[PDB]
Amino acid sequence: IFFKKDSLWQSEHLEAVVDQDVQRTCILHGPVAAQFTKVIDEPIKSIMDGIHDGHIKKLLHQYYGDDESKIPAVEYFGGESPVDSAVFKATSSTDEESWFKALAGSEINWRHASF
Amino acid sequence: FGSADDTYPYLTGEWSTKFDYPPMPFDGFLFGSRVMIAKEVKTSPDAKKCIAACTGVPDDKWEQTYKKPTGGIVTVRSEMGEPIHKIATRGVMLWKEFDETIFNLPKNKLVPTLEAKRDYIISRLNAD
Ligand SMILES: Cc1cc2nc3c(=O)[nH]c(=O)nc-3n(C[C@H](O)[C@H](O)[C@H](O)COP(=O)(O)O)c2cc1C
Repeated sequence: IFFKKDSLWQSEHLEAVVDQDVQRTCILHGPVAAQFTKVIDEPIKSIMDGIHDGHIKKLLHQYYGDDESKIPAVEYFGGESPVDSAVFKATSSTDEESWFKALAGSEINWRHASF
Repeated sequence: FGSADDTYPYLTGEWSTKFDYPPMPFDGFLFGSRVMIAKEVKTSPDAKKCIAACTGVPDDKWEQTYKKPTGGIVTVRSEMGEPIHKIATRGVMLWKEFDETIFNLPKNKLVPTLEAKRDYIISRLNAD
């Protein structure tokens, strides 16, 4: 208990380790992801973007013929759970889910989101 | 995972093909280790430097963490006995040795083994 207690925080504060010797310290890491971890102090925005951006190219090439015009588009992206002029009168019996889809509209826009 | 590149086949669903299985596509990916070096994690300077210089190892040979240092990473057990993947520093390897020698023993053999190693134990603490 004296040895292993509270022993994660030195990775981030070697100024308080015996003589700032990292070699004394618990650092956590995976053996397989270790090979991909190389570029020091690289901004996180870059690492994440690097992945998404790279996926986007491979995907464009394979299934879009490198033509970005072929990518369908939509007002705003997201909000999907894994599952011309009219009048809706409402009663006790009207299904709530159905009702909102109507007022929502099919086109993805401000009115879609508003409902 | 660490890059868009090695991660891609799991998105295509093409990964499952190596094993004579229908394409088996995934919906997203998480990156735990890959980010530990980022400019904005609190990981200390000398620690980021330590992390990088670890040569990885293919899924081909991760099992070896249980025995030797493998790509500069060993497993070591917490106070509760569950496995932990740690960078194989001197302190960690002492922790591993004690894991195998001292903590290993029955609660009956504990205090005698400690006394018979007090000098050694006390020395290795001070060093590593
Ligand atoms: C230094 C470090 C600290 C972690 N802390 C937690 C935690 O508090 N809770 C949790 O559910 N997983 C935790 N994990 C597991 C990761 O979130 C993730 O499941 C795993 O790191 C992914 O493996 P990879 O680093 O090889 O990509 C941690 C992993 C590392 C390397």
